[PDB]
Amino acid sequence: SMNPPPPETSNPNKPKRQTNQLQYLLRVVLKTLWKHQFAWPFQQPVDAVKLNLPDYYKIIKTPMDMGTIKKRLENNYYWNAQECIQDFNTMFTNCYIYNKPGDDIVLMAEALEKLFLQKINELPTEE
Ligand SMILES: CCn1cnc2c1c(=O)[nH]c(=O)n2C[C@H]1CC[C@H](CNS(=O)(=O)c2ccc(OC3CCOCC3)c(F)c2)CC1
Repeated sequence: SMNPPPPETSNPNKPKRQTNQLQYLLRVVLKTLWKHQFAWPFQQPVDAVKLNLPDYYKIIKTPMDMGTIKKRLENNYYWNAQECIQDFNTMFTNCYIYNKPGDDIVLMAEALEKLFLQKINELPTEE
């Protein structure tokens, strides 16, 4: 089958902004999760062909991955922290929807989500 095009990371028609919360999401949250030994399956869009994940894009219609989030933060794509947090939550939810409970990738996502929630607990107030 074919993969879909990846999510956009910049759009010249969408307003762009940098806030200190978004800078924390890039410099602290994303960086912490990215280096985690479990992060690699989440660093790029699912290539369903090459991963032989059957029906991935029949089931997952809102794909999201940390590479996309990283590029969106780097391009000031998000207007607020809620939009960025939603993308992390979509990434985790997709993994929990497509995969069987107790699969290794689910346990990996749960570990990353636990760390994510730890880092978001200390999100700074807006400056
Ligand atoms: C997220 C999108 N995506 C990308 N690849 C995807 C998916 C998707 O949604 N479902 C998919 O199936 N895949 C393929 C898999 C293939 C296997 C790969 C893990 N292999 S591993 O790094 O060698 C490894 C790590 C940790 C292990 O054990 C610990 C023990 C306690 O806690 C955590 C587990 C372990 F035994 C083996 C994980 C992706």
